[PDB]
Amino acid sequence: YAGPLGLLQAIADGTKLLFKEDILPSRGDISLFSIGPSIAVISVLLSFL
Amino acid sequence: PMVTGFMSYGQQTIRATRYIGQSFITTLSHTNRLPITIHYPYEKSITPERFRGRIHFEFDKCIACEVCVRVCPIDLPVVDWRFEKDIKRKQLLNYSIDFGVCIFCGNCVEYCPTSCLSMTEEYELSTYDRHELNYNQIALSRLPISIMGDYTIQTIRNSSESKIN
Amino acid sequence: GRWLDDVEKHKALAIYPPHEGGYEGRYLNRLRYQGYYFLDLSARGLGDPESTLTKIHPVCPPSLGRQPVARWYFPPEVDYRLSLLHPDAKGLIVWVYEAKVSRLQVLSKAELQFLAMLPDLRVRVIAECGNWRKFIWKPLKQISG
Amino acid sequence: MIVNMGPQHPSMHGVLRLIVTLDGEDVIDCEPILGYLHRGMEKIAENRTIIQYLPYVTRWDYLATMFTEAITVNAPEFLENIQIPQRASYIRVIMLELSRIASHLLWLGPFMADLGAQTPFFYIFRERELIYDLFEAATGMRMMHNYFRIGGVAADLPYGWIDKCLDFCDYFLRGVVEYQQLITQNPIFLERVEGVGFISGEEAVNWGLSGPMLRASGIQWDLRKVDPYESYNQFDWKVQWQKEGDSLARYLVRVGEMSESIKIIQQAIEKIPGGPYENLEVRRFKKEKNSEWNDFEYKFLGKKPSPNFELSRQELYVRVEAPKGELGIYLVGDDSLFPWRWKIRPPGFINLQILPQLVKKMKLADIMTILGSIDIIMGEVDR
Amino acid sequence: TVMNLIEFPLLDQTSSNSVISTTLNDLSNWSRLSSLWPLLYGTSCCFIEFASLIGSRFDFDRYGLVPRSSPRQADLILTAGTVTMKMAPSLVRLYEQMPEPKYVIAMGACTITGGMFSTDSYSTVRGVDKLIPVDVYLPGCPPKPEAVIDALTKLRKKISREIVEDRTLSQNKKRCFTTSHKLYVRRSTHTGTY
Amino acid sequence: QWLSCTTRHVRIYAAYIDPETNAFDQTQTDKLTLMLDPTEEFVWTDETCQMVYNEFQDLVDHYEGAPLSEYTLRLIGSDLEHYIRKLLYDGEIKYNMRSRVLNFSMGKPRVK
Amino acid sequence: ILGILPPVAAIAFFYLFVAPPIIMNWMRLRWFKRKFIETYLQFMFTYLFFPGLMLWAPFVNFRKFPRDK
Amino acid sequence: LLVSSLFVTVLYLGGWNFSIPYISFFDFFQMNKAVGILEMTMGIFITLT
Repeated sequence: YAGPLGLLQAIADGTKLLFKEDILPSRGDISLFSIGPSIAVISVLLSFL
Repeated sequence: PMVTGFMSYGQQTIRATRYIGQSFITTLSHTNRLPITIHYPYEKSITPERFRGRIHFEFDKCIACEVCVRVCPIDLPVVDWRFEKDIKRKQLLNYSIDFGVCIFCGNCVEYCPTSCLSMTEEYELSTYDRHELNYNQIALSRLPISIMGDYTIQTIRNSSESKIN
Repeated sequence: GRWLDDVEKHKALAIYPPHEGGYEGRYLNRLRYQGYYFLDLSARGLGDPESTLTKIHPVCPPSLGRQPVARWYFPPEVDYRLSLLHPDAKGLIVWVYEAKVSRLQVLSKAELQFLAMLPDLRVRVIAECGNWRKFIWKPLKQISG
Repeated sequence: MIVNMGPQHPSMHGVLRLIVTLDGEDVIDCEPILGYLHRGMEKIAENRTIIQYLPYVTRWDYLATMFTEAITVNAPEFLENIQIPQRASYIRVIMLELSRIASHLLWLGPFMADLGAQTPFFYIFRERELIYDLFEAATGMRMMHNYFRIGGVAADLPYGWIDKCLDFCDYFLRGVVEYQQLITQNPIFLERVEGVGFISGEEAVNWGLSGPMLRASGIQWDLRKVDPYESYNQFDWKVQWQKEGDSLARYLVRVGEMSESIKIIQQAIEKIPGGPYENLEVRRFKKEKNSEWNDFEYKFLGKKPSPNFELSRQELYVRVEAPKGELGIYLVGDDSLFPWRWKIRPPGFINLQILPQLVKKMKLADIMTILGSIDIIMGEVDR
Repeated sequence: TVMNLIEFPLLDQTSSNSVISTTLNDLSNWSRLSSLWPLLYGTSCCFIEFASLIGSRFDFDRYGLVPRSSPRQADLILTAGTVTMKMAPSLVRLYEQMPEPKYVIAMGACTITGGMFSTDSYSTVRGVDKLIPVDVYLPGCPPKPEAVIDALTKLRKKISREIVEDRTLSQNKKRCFTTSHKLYVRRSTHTGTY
Repeated sequence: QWLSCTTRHVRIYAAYIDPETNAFDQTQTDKLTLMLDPTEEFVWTDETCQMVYNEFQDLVDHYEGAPLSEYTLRLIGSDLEHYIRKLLYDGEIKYNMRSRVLNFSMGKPRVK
Repeated sequence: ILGILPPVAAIAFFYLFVAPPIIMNWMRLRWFKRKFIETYLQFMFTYLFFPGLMLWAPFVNFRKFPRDK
Repeated sequence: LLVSSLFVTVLYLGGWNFSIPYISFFDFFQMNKAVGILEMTMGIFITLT
């Protein structure tokens, strides 16, 4: 139902997750919250070299 | 010791493999099986002749037996008779069926005088508010979905309704 | 305005979309910027629709098992919604969602003709019924009878 | 130091709050919080008649889906002796021994999804699909609601029902051994489930437990023998038990019992006085006048059904056992149509009494395995 | 002589937006509706068939319904099973603790009114909308396993009925009031020990 | 802890939260704050809520002698759920009137 | 340099024209009765002709198409 | 997941080698004309599979 098959479903979930009002809980903040997944994503992105 | 370990380290791995590869080649016929599960929403299941859906109301079959409350689990509908002088049976003016507060008991279907309370089977209750459920006499009929009367339906019978094997 | 090609002139039409709705909301989005304001109804449930669009009709509330006659005598939803509407408004865009198949009163095609006069005499109503994969529209008055 | 395991309760049987201490990874003491699903039936049960009260039972009972109506019909029909024919009794036996399956599936499937069997979740639902058609075509919408009236049952099950077991009736037989060869395979299945939450028989009877979870310690306290329930005992059977009582013993005793279900069903369909329903259908047209048919035997209803019937002082108890556990409805025999006081005795309320004493010095994973194997559900607990 | 009339539309609602700035949010909400994820919750007499919605009888996962067992992640929750007075004071926390594009609905006729729990009992809550604002009310006890998919299809259009200016109707204010107490405290009763 | 009757449009918070964020969700629970219907089921002009704010002392000081238990929280919420019903049954307050679902907990309007 | 366009144009257009509308037919024709390795056939191609497979993926446009003048 | 799969195949299997050695795909024909894009797409092909 995401077209013929889910060929657009994946990027559809991506775009949905894009907005989703990031919440940033109280205890702990941008000091380490936004810093967390950056290391995760870079650790595997740089490996593509 | 270690000689017992040097003999059993292959045994543990060979048991692990004899189980893993066996389950793998067994579920091989499952990952590429030839069953077809439930189709799209345009392929609803078959319905035999005993169920309960949207109950129906009448004006020539509810003789004012009035058992309406004495059947539903919470004595749901109203009872209203308003000073008739035809013989002794006061009329049927005020009534409102509300499936939001009826739990499909409707048991009067079995004890009603002349086939008044009956059954159907649809469900497109686009309820945008609770207070929009006044089901009076005839539009309850509406000639419902009629699974066989639709031009986009070919329903094969399920396990207990198809043939054997 | 492809909808505008068949709403302002006709004021009587029915939407024949695929049975998923995932392609029709864009059409409704465009009709909030002329003077058309939404009224979704899901017509199933009401009696003779005249007294549901012109008259003070007692809508019997969902009863609570007890309390013989108790009906709050609900009002209609045309002139009051006009009173809430600004003097700058083209038409009342209304959707009869439960117009279909493919003491109540069956909302038959005669009742839709009688709901096709309030657009003309004294609401821009559009009937609803699922249909072919391509989103189509068709004047329901000619389908009516 | 202590956190709750979540009222959201990422588990099978609904909402369970588990407040537990946590020393980093291992736990020291856990506690359950119950009472969040109060159906309050003990109140309404006095302010109602029987037939208006009939569909109420399979409401807090949707896992068992049938083990609530046995006692709920014992009080109206079995107490005042409105003689239930043996043919309708055999029909009710078919019902009960199919509800045994209705419980075996809706535990083992989710038990498979708790122990570690990740794939077979949808498998057991695909197997169960046929019971849906059966319960629908028999008496009611989906849970077969209102299959028990007072003077018998609602209506004799249709013809395409009884003689038509054969499909699933021989399918599931060859299907059982699938789970038995899968469980002993990949000992990671078995390693995590063995040697956890072990219980003995003396405490199983001292704590008041019941069901196969107790039978798994050589106790064999299976109450499908001790009661002349509707004179069912003409059939033959085989007691299912084990000799450990732990989680793996629970799995063994709850996989070795469902093989008897279709056995009793085969006993019935050919041993029922009417046999199949199409048989009795084609037989009541050649001997319409008079025969054993429609007599004290071969009759669905004995007397008129109606919400009017008086009672004397007779407060009878039945300990009717379900494959989840026992059940009882005691009630002060009152002179009025509806009685003074109602009471229920569910297995879930008599199961978690050991729950905080089960998970001792274990880990969160151990708690997960024990709570998935214990065969527990809400609905029955709160009532 | 109307009782409890509706407030007047304060704005004239007169504006016009560019297509190159509108179709963006249009397709964005299209994805937001065509990629919804369930949130696990189920208690009582109107829940069990939800499980069958994952198998070969009903399969709502065919549309990408990823069942998430966490409030902060998912956006679609089904208040299946009849709710009582309790388990509600922690239920609403779920609705409070998820992103704003929730658009929650109901399920179970015993959750829109409390059908088979509505004679006299101090446990069941009369409907769910007196606890949480939801959109669609689903009948049936048990709810028809197909009607839920039809109501999902129904709600699938409301999101498609949204525009770029509609992404401001989820912003909040604070009617935070300054009022104190004078009473005595009560120590914790749910003591976790055996 | 913060065990409050957080029913729709009735959230008698047993803990101090009248910042944008309480910074602990309780602020040690020493003020017993309250927020009114964040879902905007009713639009508020100050004067209309002034009677509710005045009778808040009638409910927190005039008839309170029991410890900090949700018993008192229901004792408050009961009359709180009917003060609004009275204020609407005489037409002084009205419903949401926004682009939400526009649900009717008390049903549609009437003709008196 | 003159007649170079027909060769590099025809093959590059076929590289993205015929496979996109037919992969959806070969997958809709068999989805539950396939063999152990049959799903391996068209799935790999799902990348190769991808220059056009996405152009007939759900991206397939339903613009209003201003009609003939 | 992707990097692990790619590394295990580029290490324990022939990276962009056919089932017949990679150099041998040229010698048995005595001449090549336009093997550039062919070998590029076939390296994406025989490796990603």
